[PDB]
Amino acid sequence: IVGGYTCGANTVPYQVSLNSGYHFCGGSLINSQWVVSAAHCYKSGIQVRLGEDNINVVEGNEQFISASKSIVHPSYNSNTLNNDIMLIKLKSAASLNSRVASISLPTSCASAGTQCLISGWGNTKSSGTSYPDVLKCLKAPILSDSSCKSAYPGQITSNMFCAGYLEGGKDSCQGDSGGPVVCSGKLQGIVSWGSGCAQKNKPGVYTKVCNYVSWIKQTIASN
Ligand SMILES: NCc1ccccc1
Ligand SMILES: [Ca+2]
Repeated sequence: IVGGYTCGANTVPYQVSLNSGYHFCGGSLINSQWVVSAAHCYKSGIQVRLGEDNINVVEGNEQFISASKSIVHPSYNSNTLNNDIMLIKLKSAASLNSRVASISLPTSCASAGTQCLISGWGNTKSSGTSYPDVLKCLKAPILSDSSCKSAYPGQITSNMFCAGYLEGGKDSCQGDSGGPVVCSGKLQGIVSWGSGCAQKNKPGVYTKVCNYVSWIKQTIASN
């Protein structure tokens, strides 16, 4: 997250870190046994880390649970990033409390102008590299589809939205991928892609979760 603020420990209780020896992507806890992330975060050998603030220090609220099954969306296209969404089943159920909690799936799609919360452990610089150890947060609005398509001609599908600031300075970044965009208490987006971080006229692009609720629910019900 570039241009954000320190969230505070366990203030984003649905945020998970995906770990393969190191943090590599975010995700969101959607019930006691399932996480949603980005398909482009797929790899074998995932441990899901719940209850994290500092990812390099054991602080006392963590739960570390290995994945039993990963399911990339049937229509994920790694060249265009269309359908950039993946479900991860935990080997055992997490213990839910105020500091580790699920986020609800949306009933309706959010409109442009809605303010959302984006969070992650990704790079904090637009030029160069600095990776934080504690969770960072950013408040950002959903942009109109027309602004999004004008920023990224030929690249925005109906399964994507833009959020952020056309003036730059505040954005998600590498290492935030897979993490949540929460608006009005519901999971509306997944950190997906963009051109660089926090550059003028190049806002972040997010997977539009409201298009996937039926697939998510059906998949959970049968796996
Ligand atoms: N600035 C959007 C973004 C998010 C994740 C990875 C790359 C770029
Ligand atoms: Ca920790």
